[PDB]
Amino acid sequence: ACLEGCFCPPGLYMDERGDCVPKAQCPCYYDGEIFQPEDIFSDHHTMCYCEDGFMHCTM
Amino acid sequence: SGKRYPPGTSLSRDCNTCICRNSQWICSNEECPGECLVTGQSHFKSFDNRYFTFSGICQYLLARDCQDHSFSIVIETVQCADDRDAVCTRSVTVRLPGLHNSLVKLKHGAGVAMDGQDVQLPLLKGDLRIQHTVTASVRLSYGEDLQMDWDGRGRLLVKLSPVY
Amino acid sequence: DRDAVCTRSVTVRLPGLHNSLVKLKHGAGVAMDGQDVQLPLLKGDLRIQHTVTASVRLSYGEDLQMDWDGRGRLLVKLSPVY
Repeated sequence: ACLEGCFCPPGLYMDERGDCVPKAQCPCYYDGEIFQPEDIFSDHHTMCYCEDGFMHCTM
Repeated sequence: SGKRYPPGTSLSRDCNTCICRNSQWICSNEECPGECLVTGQSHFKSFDNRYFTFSGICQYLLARDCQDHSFSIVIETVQCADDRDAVCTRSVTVRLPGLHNSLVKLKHGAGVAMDGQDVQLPLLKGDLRIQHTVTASVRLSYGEDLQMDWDGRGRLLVKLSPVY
Repeated sequence: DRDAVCTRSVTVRLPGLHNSLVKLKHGAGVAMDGQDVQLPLLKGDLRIQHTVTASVRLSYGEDLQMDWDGRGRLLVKLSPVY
């Protein structure tokens, strides 16, 4: 719905640590794992990275 | 270390004490706790104060009790930047056959997960304590013969007492 | 006063999943079978997550909701299947 509470402007999205931040340093939550905004990441067979909040996996 | 001390003094290494008598420091030989260490990219330290490096990408064992099976630790390594010579630690797994044969998992943040379930810190079960240290780093403590440290960005430590 | 009896904690029970025992506590905390839990908690059916980051919201299936029992404003939402 259209709820009531404490938000912050649209350019800013919420961080875990009480502040809200732009989507530049908005981490990824891949498989639960809280990856930092720049974490290149791969097993032998996959290839994955966190860009701006979304987790860009390939194969 | 290139400086003099009078006789009868007792300087103390971290391990034990030593006393000067007739230009000959006497010393004890009682064991003192070891520290395996992982940090940086792939730089290890053994309990016996060795250093080396091994940039493998799989789930490797790190430590284990090997005459009985009180515990077992398992690191997991991944490439961690564009280069091939950059293999940082992502997550470490811990296992306690003495309590449910559970399965703890330190994750790439400051988070922990028991048997898939995320958990708020602290976590006083019977033996093992898990709590923040500076509110930026986890610290497991099973019994009095085991410690750990954060595996978020990969600076795993241990503390084993001489019972092992 | 004697005429002031607020809510401390509410307990929830699901015989359909382990016959578990959820417990909403006087903060914004939750405890499954004694174990504290970080939010969210996607098990199969029930979802538990913050709402404004100041109030929990259980959601079992699509026929059940809840609301925070920290300082005592418990709600429910039951659909007409019940």
